[PDB]
Amino acid sequence: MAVQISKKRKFVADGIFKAELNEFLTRELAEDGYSGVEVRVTPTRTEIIILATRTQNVLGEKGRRIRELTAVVQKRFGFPEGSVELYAEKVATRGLCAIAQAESLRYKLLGGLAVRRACYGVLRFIMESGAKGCEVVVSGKLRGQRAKSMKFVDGLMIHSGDPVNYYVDTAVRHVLLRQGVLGIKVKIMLPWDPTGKIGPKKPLPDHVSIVEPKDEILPTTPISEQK
Amino acid sequence: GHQQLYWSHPRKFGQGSRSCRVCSNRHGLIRKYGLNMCRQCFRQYAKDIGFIKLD
Amino acid sequence: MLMPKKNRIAIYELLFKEGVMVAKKDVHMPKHPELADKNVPNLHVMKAMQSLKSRGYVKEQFAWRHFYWYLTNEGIQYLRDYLHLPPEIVPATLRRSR
Amino acid sequence: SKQAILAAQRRGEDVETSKKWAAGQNKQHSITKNTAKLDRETEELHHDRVTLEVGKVIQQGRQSKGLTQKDLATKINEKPQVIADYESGRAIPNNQVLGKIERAIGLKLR
RNA sequence: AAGGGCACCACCAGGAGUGGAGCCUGCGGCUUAAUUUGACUCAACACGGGAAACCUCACCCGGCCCGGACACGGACAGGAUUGACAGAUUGAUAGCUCUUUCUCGAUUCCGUGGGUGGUGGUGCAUGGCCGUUCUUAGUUGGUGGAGCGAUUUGUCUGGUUAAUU
Ligand SMILES: [Mg+2]
Ligand SMILES: [Mg+2]
Ligand SMILES: [Zn+2]
Repeated sequence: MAVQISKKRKFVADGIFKAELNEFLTRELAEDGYSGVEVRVTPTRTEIIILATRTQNVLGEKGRRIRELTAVVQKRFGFPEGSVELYAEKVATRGLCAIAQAESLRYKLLGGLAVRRACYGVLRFIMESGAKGCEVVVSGKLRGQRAKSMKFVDGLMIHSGDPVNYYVDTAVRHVLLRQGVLGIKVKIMLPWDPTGKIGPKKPLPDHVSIVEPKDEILPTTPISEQK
Repeated sequence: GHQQLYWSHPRKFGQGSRSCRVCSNRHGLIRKYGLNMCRQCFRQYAKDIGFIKLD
Repeated sequence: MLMPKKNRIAIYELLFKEGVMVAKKDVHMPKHPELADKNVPNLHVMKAMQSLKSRGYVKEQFAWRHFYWYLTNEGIQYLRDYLHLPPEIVPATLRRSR
Repeated sequence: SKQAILAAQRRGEDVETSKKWAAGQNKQHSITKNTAKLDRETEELHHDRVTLEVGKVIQQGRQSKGLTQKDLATKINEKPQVIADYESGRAIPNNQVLGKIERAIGLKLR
C-alpha cells in the first residue's frame, strides 16, 4: 500500500526475477541435473520448487546446500526473513528432459570419448526412455582444425507451427573443451498418450481418431418389453 | 585515487549511467517497463520472462 | 589491499554468522547494502572474499551481476582460528532447524 | 603364471599365446577414464577437478628448482596451459600427466 | 537447347516517385594530434537499435590509481607501511612530485613465480544468434526391384492445385 508498482512493471519484474533465479540456479547446480524451476508467489511466505534429477546432492549433508541456497536467495532478492522457502523434487523420466540429457552429453564429452559414441548413447537412451523422436546436434572444432556440425536425428520430429511450442523441448549447452567450445543442441519430441504428466494433453492438430462402432445386432422382427 | 577525483564525474543521466543488468554493456539498452536489459540479452531471456512471439 | 582491520573483522564475522556472502559486482559503491553501518565499501568485501577464495576457504559462483560465496569447512576452521572463537559455535547454515 | 608356463613348455604343449591390445605402438596421450564406464553411465554427472593442495604442491616444488611453467611444460612435453590449469585447480586430473610431473619435480602428487 | 508452370524484391496497364534543387543523415575520399571502428551487388551505405557536448569511447594530448589474488624468500613494533596542512609545482583543492615534518600500525612494501583485467588481434580457430541461398515446393530413410559401381526406382506419362495439393 505504501510502496506501489504499476501492474506492467510488476509483471515484468516478476519475469525478471524468474529469469535471474533460473540462470543462477542453472549456473550453480548444473552438475546435479537442475532441469528447471517453479516459483509460487503469494502475499505471504513464498515457495520455490527445484526440479532436479538427483535431489540427494542438491540437498547437502543434512540439507546444508539447500539451506545456503535459500540463504543466498533471501539475501540477494531482498526477501524478508522467513518469507522464502526452497524445495526440491526429483524429476520423473530424466530421459525425456532436454536439459538433463544435454548435461549428460557434456559430462561424457568432458570425460573424453568419441563424439559419435556419446551422441549414439544419449540418443538411444532418449528413445528407450519413451520419446517419439530426438535430435542431437554437436557443432564446433571436432577432429580437425576446421569446425563442423553433426546431427544424430532419429524417430519423429516436428519443426513448424504452434504445436512446436509445448510438444517438444530444447536445450543448448556450451562445452569448454581444450580447443574452443562445442555446442550441444538436444530436441526431444514428447509423447501425448496419458493426457497426464509425462507429456502434454491436446494431441497434434491433424491427428483425428475415430471410435469403432458396436455390434448392432438384432434388427429383426419387432418385440416389446414392458415393465 | 584519491577520493575527491576518482569517480568524480557525475554519472547522473546519460549512457554512462545505465547498463545492462545481465552483461553490464551500455549499448542497445531496453529501459521500457524497467527491463534494463540490452537487446541481445532480452532476446535470450524473453521467453522465460513472459514475452512471447505471438504475431 | 589496505582495508583497515575493523572492516576485515566485520566482513569475516558477517560471513561467519550465516555461511554466505552475496556482494554485488561494482567497485564504485560507498557502502555494502547490508553492512551499511560499519563503513564498509563494496570494494573491500569483493577483495576480501577474493583472498578467501584464493586460499580455498570460500567457493564462489557468479550470476548476472552478483557474486555468491559459500563458506567451506576449511573456511570454518580458518575463521574459527582467526576470530579466536571457541570451537562449538557454528554458522547458521550448518544448523538452525531440524 | 611363469612357473606354470615353463612347466607346460617342458612337456606336452597346451599353452595359448595372444597379442596384447595396444602392443607395438606408442599412444602419446593415454586415456584417463574407461570409456566402457563412460558410455554406460547415465546417472552420475560430475567430474572432480584437482585439489588446491595439489596445485600448491606443484607450485612450491617447481618454484624451488628455478623452473617456470614454460620450462616444466617443455620438460614434460606438454603445452604450458595444461600446467597452468593443473596449478590453478581447473583441469581434470590425468594420472599419466601427474606421474610425469612427479618425476619432473621429485614430489609425490597422489 | 527444347517443353511445362510461377513471382509487382519480374514485366504489361498505370499510380506515386527517386535520379535534377536546398537541407538532413550514412559511406568513400581529402585534411588532421586524432578525425576510433565493423559492413561494400542483390545479401554494405537513417545499418551496428550508432539521434557521440561530458559520460558513452575504443581514437589523440596530458595527469593520478592498483582495484598486482596467492605461494616462497627479504625487510620489520628500536616500525612493514598509510594519509596529510602550508609553500612552491600543476590544467587541477592529483601530498603527483620537491621543502617541511606530523600521522597510521602489520592490513601493507621489495624480489621471484604467478593472478587478474582488456570495446587488444584473429568471425579464415570457435559457440550461440542472425542473414542469405530460397518464399519457392522441396527433402529423406526402411524393406523390395535394377545396375560391377557411382547411382537409380519409390519421389511418375496425364488431369488438377497456392502447394510432390
Ligand atoms: Mg504453415
Ligand atoms: Mg528491379
Ligand atoms: Zn536482456
